[PDB]
This record gives sequence, structure tokens and C-alpha cells, in this order.
Amino acid sequence: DDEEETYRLWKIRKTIMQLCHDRGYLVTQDGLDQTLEEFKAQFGGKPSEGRPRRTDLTVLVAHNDDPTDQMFVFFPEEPKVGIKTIKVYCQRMQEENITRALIVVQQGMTPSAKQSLVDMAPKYILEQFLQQELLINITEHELVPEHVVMTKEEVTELLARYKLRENQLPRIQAGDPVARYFGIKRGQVVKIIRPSETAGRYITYRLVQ
DNA sequence: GGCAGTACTAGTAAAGTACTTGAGCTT
Repeated sequence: DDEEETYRLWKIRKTIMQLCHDRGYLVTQDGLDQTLEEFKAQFGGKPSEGRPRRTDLTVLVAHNDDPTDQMFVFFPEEPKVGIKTIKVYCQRMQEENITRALIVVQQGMTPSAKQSLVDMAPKYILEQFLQQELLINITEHELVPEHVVMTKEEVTELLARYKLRENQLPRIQAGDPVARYFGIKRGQVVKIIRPSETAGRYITYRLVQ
């Protein structure tokens, strides 16, 4: 029902605000924590023939270092999406000059649309998110340790300390849901901090390939 | 004384996985 659908959209928006917060983009403390009834009073209850149409849930956010980069979050209204639709989205992207955006897909993507997401690396990068993947925050699960995406200088000092080539580190594939969660690209290194029952804390470094 | 036939001696035929493949559905 519209109560269930609205509750889903609340989960999704909140989880995407946690996404946006973990990537270092400016988020007010209210944007992270919205009680369901405050969200409903804002966006008006029922989606079906209702106030939220899945449009105006779109999100624009700015980076802490520079305001220019920003970001974007689309919510498509179609069950499945295609090259023409994404092409409209990238038209809005080039209209606003914002480089980075997301897409929350209700069901699936035609493979030509995925390939069309991989087509253009430099101009605009788009990341497919399924609707369910944002219905839960996996970083807050007990098994998933704290991840910290390392800057290039910290990576250089790291490889200087242990005298390591980049190939000799353990790896984490770019299709890993956590790597998606932080929006990580090939060649970056992630710093996992996990508690151990021998030392009490242990640091892993996973190269992204 | 010669020819034919027979015999003997010397070559000679549970489950579980990955992988692939065919079909079925879409730009």
C-alpha cells in the first residue's frame, strides 16, 4: 500500500543521506535524521496519485572541500530504464554542469543502459543502485568493519613504510557492495579497521581492482 | 619326381563441479 511504499521511500532517502554523509558531502544533521512523520509531512503521504511522484525526491548535495562538485540522486519513475531515459538524465547533468550522479532503480536495467553507464568515464559518472540495496545500510551491520577511503598521500606513505608495490596488497573488487557504498574506483586503497580478539584492533589495506 | 595339402612357427589385433551450448527476450 501507499503506507508501505512511503515507508520504503523513507528508508531509501535516509540511506542515501547516509551515503552522501559517508562520502564527505555536506549534510545538515536534520537531513540524516528525519522521523517518518516529519518526512511524510514534508513530501505529503501517499505516492499513488499522491504528492511524491518519485520526482522531487531527487537530491542535490555539495562537497565539503569545494561546493562546485556537488552530486545528484535521481529516482526514476519507470520499473525498468533505458538508454533514452538515462540520456535525458545526462542532459540534465550537462545542463547543471554537475559531474557526479546516482540512479535508484526499482527493478533492473537493460544491458545497453549499463554499457551506456560505462561508456562515458570522464564527463559524467553514473552508478546503478537497486532499490533494495538502499533499503538497508550495510555499513551498520556487525560483520562489516569500518571502512576509510585513503587519500593518495596516505597511500604513498603506506607503500613507503612497508616498502610495498601496489600489486602486493590484498584486493577488493569494484563490484563489492561496500565499494559501491563509498563510490570507489580502480586504483584506490581502502583502510579497514576491525577489532580482533588477539590484538584488539587490526588494520587491513585493500587495493581496489 | 612333382604337386598339393596339412601342420607348425612367426608376425600381429556417487556428487559435484565447471564448461559449453542453445534458446529465449529484448533495442
